[PDB]
Amino acid sequence: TASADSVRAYLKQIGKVALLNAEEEVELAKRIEAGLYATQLMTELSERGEKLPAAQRRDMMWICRDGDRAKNHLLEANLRLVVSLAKRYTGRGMAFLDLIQEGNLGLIRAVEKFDYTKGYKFSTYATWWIRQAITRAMADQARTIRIPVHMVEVINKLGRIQRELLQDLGREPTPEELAKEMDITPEKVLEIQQYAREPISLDQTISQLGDFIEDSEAVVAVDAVSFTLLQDQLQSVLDTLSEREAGVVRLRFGLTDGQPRTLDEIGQVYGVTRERIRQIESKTMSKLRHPSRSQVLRDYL
Amino acid sequence: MLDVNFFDELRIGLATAEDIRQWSYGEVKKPETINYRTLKP
Amino acid sequence: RMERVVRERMTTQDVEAITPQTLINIRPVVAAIKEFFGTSQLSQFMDQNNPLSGLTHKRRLSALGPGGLSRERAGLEVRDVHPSHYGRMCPIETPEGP
Amino acid sequence: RMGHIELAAPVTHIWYFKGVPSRLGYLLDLAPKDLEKIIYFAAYVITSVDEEMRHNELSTLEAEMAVERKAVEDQRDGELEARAQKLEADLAELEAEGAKADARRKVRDGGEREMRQIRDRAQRELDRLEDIWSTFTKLAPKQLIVDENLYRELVDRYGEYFTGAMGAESIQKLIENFDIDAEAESLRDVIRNGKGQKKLRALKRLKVVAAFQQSGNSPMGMVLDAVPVIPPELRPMVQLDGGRFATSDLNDLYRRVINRNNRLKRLIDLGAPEIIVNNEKRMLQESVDALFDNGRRGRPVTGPGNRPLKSLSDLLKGKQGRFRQNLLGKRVDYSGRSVIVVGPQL
Amino acid sequence: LRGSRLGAVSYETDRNHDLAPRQIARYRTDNGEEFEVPFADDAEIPGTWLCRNGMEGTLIEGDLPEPKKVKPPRTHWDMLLERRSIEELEELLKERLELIRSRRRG
DNA sequence: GTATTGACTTAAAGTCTAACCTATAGGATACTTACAGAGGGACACGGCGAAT
RNA sequence: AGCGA
DNA sequence: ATTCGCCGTGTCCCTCTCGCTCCTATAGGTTAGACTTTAAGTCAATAC
Repeated sequence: TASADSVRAYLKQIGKVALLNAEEEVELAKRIEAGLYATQLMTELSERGEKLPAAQRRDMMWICRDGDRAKNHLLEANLRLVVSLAKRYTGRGMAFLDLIQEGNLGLIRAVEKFDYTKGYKFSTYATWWIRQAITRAMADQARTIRIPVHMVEVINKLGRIQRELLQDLGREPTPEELAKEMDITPEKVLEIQQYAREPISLDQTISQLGDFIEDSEAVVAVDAVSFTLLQDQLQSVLDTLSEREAGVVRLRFGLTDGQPRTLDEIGQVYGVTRERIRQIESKTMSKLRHPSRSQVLRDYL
Repeated sequence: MLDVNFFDELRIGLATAEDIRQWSYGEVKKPETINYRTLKP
Repeated sequence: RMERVVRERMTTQDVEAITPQTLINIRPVVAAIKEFFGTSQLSQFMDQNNPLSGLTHKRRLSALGPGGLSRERAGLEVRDVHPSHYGRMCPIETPEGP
Repeated sequence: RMGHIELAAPVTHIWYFKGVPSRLGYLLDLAPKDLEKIIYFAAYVITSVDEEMRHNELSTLEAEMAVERKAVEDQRDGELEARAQKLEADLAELEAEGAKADARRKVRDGGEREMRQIRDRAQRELDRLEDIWSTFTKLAPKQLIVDENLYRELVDRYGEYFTGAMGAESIQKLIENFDIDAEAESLRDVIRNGKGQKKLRALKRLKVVAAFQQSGNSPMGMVLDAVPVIPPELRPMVQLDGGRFATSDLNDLYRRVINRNNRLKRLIDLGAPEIIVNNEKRMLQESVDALFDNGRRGRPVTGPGNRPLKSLSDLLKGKQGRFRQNLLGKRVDYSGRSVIVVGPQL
Repeated sequence: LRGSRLGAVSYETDRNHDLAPRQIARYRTDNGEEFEVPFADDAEIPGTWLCRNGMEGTLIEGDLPEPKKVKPPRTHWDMLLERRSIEELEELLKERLELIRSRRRG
């Protein structure tokens, strides 16, 4: 047998309960609405309300539990509608079961927000609610990257237009062609193509691509020691100059803590004015541009 | 986690839920990876 | 594949309104041809380092392929030279590798 | 750095369920064929029993069953009386006119056959009642129950006396209520005194039982409540030059589990029927089993191009596991190669 | 054929010489669990924080600025009341009440 | 060389408005069961026969 | 996917 | 019919190395974009 198919097991499961008709649906809807109002009234009467008479409390609690019963009965009734609807979409989505469950969520929404006084079979409203929920969940859970609904819709419209034009014309149209067809810009079309891209799988057969994936962002393995020696040389050169000049440069360019101190802060910490320090900075940088202080640093670019 | 060549035993063992949620640094609860537009997690 | 699509829409499409232009789909046919010529272990890259190699890569017989025996199943049994090869398949030339 | 996912419903680990020999099967003394039906929500399991309460409400409910079967016999002798009146009507309408000797009694045979099949109906339903009563009398804990209708009747008429549940949480409850020490000593007695298949099975099981007893290992970890998540650089999405992203094929599985867990959480918050909730728990189970070893139980979860996905188990199994690809050799820095020539003057 | 990550090499090795002076804050969870998170001198401690466990945790020092609940979720009660009326639902309740009455005691 | 004051332009924020993405809810005729489309050694789950 | 020892 | 001893069949992990080339409607968040302010950097002259 090898009965490990949850699909067939679930179908066999949902085949147990019988399908219903319009008057039965009206009865169930009335029962659920009455049960909900009963629970609401009992909560209201439990808080600063009234000591519910034993018999009244009893039969209204019965009404509540029976409303829940009817809700569940209806959901069991229309599971088959869910599967029948879900069949069309499968082929471009996830596990069938996921779509079925989204359909069930749409059903509980529909049975929550159904009205019987309009005198209609429940099937249509159920259908629309189901489809809305399925499409929403499919979109939210389609790709490893998330693409919100309106952009999903324009992507689908672009795809349908391109496919029908391929069927009719026979050639793949152009970005300007799709821009004029969809009343949008060619750059927008290009962006929709770009965001339409789906990730490739690191796992493949060729071997796996993961083998040949150079780590362009990684240890350079030479610039590390290069920067170490660089810093050593800068400390040396700064020691060659005056200590005040060296400290001023270190604070100006953040060589001591990584925090770049500016003219007002350095003038404050040296007890002088920012123009004084600007003169200091200009003279020191002019001193540094003199090649004897720069022959040992020129090669570091 | 981080040590030196001090090694005498490699003990495998069946893990427990307290051990798992003590291992972890947070509770992932959303099925998303990267923002499609800015390419940030 | 084309035929399955055609017969599928051959019912859904309304009658007295359709034509082979609206019925036929050439996308899967062109895709099949392209997927054969590219990325198939018989649509081999032309091995032309000398004119003789250009000739000999053609006329080449390969027993491994789709609908064929890969080296996993292509054991020694099929690698010998049955006496029927005389005049039909050279016994000498064959790659020295696996 | 790792993550974890808190599961709204405990889920059984796959290795200790499916890999033959089944470790849960040997720990709980359950057949794998019947344990699959439990952890995949195909059958219920009784995880407790109160023999005293059953023992006295046995008298009370046997009186109730006598009442029920006497009502059944009230219906049955109602059938007898009604068909007897109809049969005397057949008398008055077949032996009171001019008719054929056999055609006047074809209605006789019709009514008698109606009573025969009607008492067949009554007998078969009474036999069903006797069967269910006998099942209740001989019910025990740690026991399997198929026939959802039978289980539903059993619970809603005997909701006490036991905790009958379905799935991973029921297995958790069984492991909770399980003295390893007395059971191990019982297996020790069985291997002390027994013979043949019984002793052989005792050895096979005592293996894992004593394995768990000797260590400080609780068997609670066999069923799972928080599933860890591997650090992201080990399942990276590296972009290729051109925006073609490259996921690691574990992100889709971790998604599947996250989406199904959140769907379960919302369903339980909202209030959903038993069918939907149990189905959701089954999908959560399947998602976790696929995450840990895809292709082990049932159809392997495919990807685009009908390619099976690479779960965690597949990262170690076979020739392409870590135990080989980076342990059968590594590329090394400060290396080179070249063709060689003979160096006779060296 | 190559790839990169949105990361910073920041070739700086390590510095234990100067660490931006920092105290440590603590936000106990709802189940007697404490998960310390360090915070700088210039750090503006939150009233409550997403702790290491995952659930929301409040600072040990007693502040309690206002949990400030958000809009109730759309309850089936909500979508029923926004399209029906109290008197009509009450009439329905009486209908089913008398229904079960007449069913029970006749 | 070192430390100042008074224009004179400049980058870095701060803000206001805003404008443009983005997440969410709903759509009320009828609409009721997925799909399928090698070989070898070894062990464990199970045929065939004598005994009580 | 193809190829050399 | 169960026991114990044989056979028999079905399901599963493993096998050289190295290289090369569908739509609508709301409400809220985000960023963006430009106008305005301010600390900031510069230049010219100067006195000691």
